Amino acid sequence: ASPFRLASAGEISEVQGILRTAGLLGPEKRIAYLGVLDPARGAGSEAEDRRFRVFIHDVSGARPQEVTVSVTNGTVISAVELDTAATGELPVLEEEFEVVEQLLATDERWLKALAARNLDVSKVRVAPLSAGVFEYAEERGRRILRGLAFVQDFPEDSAWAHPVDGLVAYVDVVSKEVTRVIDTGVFPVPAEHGNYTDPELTGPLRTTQKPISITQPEGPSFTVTGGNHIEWEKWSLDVGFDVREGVVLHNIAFRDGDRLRPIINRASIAEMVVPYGDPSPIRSWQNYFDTGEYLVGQYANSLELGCDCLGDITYLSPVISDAFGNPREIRNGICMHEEDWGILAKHSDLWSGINYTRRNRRMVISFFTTIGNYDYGFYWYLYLDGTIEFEAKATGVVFTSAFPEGGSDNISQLAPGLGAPFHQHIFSARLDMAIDGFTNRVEEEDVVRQTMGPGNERGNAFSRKRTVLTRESEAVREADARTGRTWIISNPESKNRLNEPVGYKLHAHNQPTLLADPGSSIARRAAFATKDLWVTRYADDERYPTGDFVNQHSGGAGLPSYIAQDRDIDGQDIVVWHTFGLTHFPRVEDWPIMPVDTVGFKLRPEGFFDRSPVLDVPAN
Amino acid sequence: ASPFRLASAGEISEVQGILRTAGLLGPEKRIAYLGVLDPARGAGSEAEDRRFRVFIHDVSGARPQEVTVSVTNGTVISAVELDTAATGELPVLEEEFEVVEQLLATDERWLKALAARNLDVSKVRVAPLSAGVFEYAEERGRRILRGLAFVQDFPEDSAWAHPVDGLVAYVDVVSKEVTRVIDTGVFPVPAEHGNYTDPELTGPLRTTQKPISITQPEGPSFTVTGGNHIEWEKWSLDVGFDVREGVVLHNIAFRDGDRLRPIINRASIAEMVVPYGDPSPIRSWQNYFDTGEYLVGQYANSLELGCDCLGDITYLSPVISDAFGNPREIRNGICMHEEDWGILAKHSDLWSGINYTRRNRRMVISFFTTIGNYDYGFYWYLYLDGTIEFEAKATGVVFTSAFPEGGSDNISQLAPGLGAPFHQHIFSARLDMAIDGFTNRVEEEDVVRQTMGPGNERGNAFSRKRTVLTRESEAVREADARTGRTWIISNPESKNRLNEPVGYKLHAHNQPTLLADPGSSIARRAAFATKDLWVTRYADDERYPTGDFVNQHSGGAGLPSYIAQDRDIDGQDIVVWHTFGLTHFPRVEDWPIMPVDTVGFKLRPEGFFDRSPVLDVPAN
Ligand SMILES: [Cu+2]
Ligand SMILES: [Cu+2]
Repeated sequence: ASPFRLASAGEISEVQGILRTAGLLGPEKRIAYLGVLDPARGAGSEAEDRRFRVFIHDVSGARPQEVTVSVTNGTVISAVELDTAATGELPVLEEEFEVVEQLLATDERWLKALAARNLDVSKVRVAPLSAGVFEYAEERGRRILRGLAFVQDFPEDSAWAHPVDGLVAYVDVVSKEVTRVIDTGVFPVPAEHGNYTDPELTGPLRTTQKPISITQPEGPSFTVTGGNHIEWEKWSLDVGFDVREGVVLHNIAFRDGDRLRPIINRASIAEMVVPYGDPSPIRSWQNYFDTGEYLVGQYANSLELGCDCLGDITYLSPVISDAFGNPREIRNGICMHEEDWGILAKHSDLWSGINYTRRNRRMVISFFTTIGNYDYGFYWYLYLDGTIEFEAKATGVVFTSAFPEGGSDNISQLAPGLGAPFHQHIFSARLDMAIDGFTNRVEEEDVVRQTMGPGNERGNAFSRKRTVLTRESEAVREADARTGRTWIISNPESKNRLNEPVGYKLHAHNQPTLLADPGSSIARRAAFATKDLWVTRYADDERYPTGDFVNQHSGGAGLPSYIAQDRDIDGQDIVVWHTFGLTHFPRVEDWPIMPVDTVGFKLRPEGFFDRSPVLDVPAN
Repeated sequence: ASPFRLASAGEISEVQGILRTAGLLGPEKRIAYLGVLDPARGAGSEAEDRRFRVFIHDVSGARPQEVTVSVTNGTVISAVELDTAATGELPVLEEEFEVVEQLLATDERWLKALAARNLDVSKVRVAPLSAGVFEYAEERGRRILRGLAFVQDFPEDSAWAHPVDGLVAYVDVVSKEVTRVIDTGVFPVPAEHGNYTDPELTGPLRTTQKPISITQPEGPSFTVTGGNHIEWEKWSLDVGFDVREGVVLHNIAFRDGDRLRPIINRASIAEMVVPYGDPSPIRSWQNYFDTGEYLVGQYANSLELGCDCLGDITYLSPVISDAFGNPREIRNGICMHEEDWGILAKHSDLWSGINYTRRNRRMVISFFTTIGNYDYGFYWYLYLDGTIEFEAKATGVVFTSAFPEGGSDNISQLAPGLGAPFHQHIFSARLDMAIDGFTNRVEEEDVVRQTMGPGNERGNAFSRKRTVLTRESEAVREADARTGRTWIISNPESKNRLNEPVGYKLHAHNQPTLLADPGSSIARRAAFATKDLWVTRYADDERYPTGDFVNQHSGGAGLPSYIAQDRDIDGQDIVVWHTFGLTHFPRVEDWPIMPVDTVGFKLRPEGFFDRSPVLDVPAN
């Protein structure tokens, strides 16, 4: 019944039949993206119209199309041919990955480079990686992948332990031509294995860990209705899933007494870029846009009870489409549970003799994805006190290279002859704000130091200042940890009982932003990553910080072009885009499989409530 | 047996007996501090000689004494008379707090001030606060407390809801004389109650929270031997307790195969300061040195099972001395338990076909203290992967004032007429490092951005730089979040298998440091708080960043005096002092009782191990 329900297998099958009958899904077509569209802005929108947006690829070389379908009326709403040399290529297809290694295996330059290094071609795995846009004019308008080679000594071997440095190949996966094979010189292939389930490497397994039993004897405190609507501890929201973005949170609201108060209309991680900082021509082109180029939702793991998710777990199994329009279920792809979160508030008062302690809890919504060697966990948290928090967890296997004799300023050594180039993992959170409604504004809050003198005779005073961001041209902001800079999203028309506008405060981790030179290709295509905070006026077609078609787009798409419109954002329908990330200089302890490292952000109420919202939590 | 065992009741009783026999603890004497001394540097030393340090106050006004005794030999080792006008007053005694309200209730100036406000003296509570050093010459060499008043409407009322602004009194607690009563004018006393257990303010309690049960059917995975020696998942340490610093960690080591490897010799929170930034003369003197002036261990709570500490809890009950030398047990004052901590490492490999998931856990050592309106939790965490983390949790009731008509730049409004002055909560971590032994050094690590051009033709490279701190004069460092700055403590004489010095990396939160003007009294007394990192050469008498006697002591002791020795710290026995804090602009949601906010730091291995140290964790 809800317009925000998860897509069903039936809806996807109905989309496939509609496209096929319209002549848009023949043998030479592939679906590169399929997803449901959000309802348009309308507080009276009640007529059910489930629409899907589809990117259709053509393997014979015809121009691709963007199609919008109504599953409701069974009609094609629009269909436009795309000029990819202008607006960018479609996302990478899972079936194009295997093609790279197959084509190189019969290419004579590739075989000769392998022969010089005495490598069996049957043992050489190729990582197929996105191409980017650099100085090669012949790749414009063509779908290119670039390949790096790794040796797999046997079928169960971890190939990441054995990079083949000095070698890279470019492949046109449409015409199936190897365009270039570049051999910069022979490097020894590192010999130690990295097999983290080999008893030879692990040693005897620990027998010292005792079980921790987390049970909910009366079931969980949250309810799920209509498939994906959660109610928990005065929170209300809908859990969506998109094949590009992954888990998406809709309609986050909080019941304050007898009022359901909106906070966030839509929350998602709308891009994620992994730029490498090794100047070697073998890797200086390497930049993953995991969300925009690869689609992180389509690689979500099925999550195992007790291993991946511990406690009383409620699962969602979302449906996506395969490349032919068949529905595919990601069984146990989203975990939902609550967990204890320690002390919430505590005071023992000498004067009143009252001793008071209450415990905190958080609601957790999570999924995990695997893109090649990397694995990323996406965690959304809701706390009793109104805090909302996101956390990314990075693990998997680091990407490797040779470690050069004489060292490197841009690569860490992990094992004899084995290196790991420096890189970053940078996320963009898109937060379509709705603090008590859609009339919102953003203020930047800095700490203000004061000088000893008149009115500050003892030199103890300090203060704070707030600056309203009024237009998009002034709403590109950077962090300043030294002055405790935060950002407040308020509703100037909804006041608390002290007649102050209600608000929420964004707390960033203040990690470094994109380190690449400003003139570089990655700084142009990942412009969002150069600044900590962006604010735009809402528009329904401004969805991703990097534009709709990220793969092999020349740059400038997404946020820099949106911001150029210089729209009013002072008491308007606005969207907050927060950049945050990890700068990873790999350490020996990250090898051969990396312990989790985390980064995130959180939002806390700032005069949104008239007093603490957890006074009604029982002692238990 | 172990020289780091907790002080026993018998030892404290013996100190009492020894001081009495020596004529140092007659009826007019009071114990203001009593603590066990750590063994001096020496592998062998005195078989065991348990020594105790005592500060002895005299209630007839005679000069106090610092005394060291050996409980083993039954002897006084040294006893020195203190000139408190020069070196500082002793910490505040618990029995002195009660003096203040009782003395004011008979003072004609105080009664006249309350009569002017139509207040009944029998309902006026006085918060007795540390005095600091300002422009009052008659206070030099006297023990002074300052009092701020709050109305309690009935015996169970929260007095913090009803501050009596415009009024402050100064009291000599030894001669029992009210030195000054200052009245800057009548403010309305805020009328709303702040009683967070009153059903009329909480409303009906929630019935929606279902139980979370956390059990360990085979018991915990750690062992406790010798009363306070912990072994847990390759970690080894001794948990100490001191009445000034609270929980102290000794001898933190990690068993790496055959070898027990030292990491940290002694870890403590060695000072904490809470400065207020309201320039009103009623409060511009307000700064708490909770550790140095009040002794935070003295006010440790007894922690309730299932409420304060949830799960399979092992308790320690430390023993301290009262003001007369009798042992007092802080029952269930320390909780110790292990917690599940989500995913440790995870990878699904396409090429090998192996799926791999491991879970993380942490060991938690915690205590809570209550000082007036404030409650602080101190948590130390040890993780499976070698990470060490500290977290402070701040809750309780915010300190209040009137909210002036027309507003304030230095005070938040919480309720009609009720204000909360801006303030900070700043901690100093003293980390006596011992990375694989005592030969250590600190490097400051910054990210290095690189310009596009020769050798970096695509503008993607970035790097890092490390700067060795070689002398104490250059070891006073500030954060730089923009350049990702961290600090590495390494042992230049212990190399990993890649022939690199083993190390640990300090990750700060990069919160603002002390905001007060550099010429202010608080900036001089809390000089440690103005910089993020200090490194000193180890010395037995350099224990606290503010010095031994903080109460009513001007600047001239502590970290700035230590650093002036300019000693060699490059490959020596060194101590890291890390400043970190919260800057608190109170919000409406902090009233009437504050939900927990947090700050901390962590240390992670950086080439300390030869590979990941958690390959031998089993799959459950
Ligand atoms: Cu990484
Ligand atoms: Cu505070």
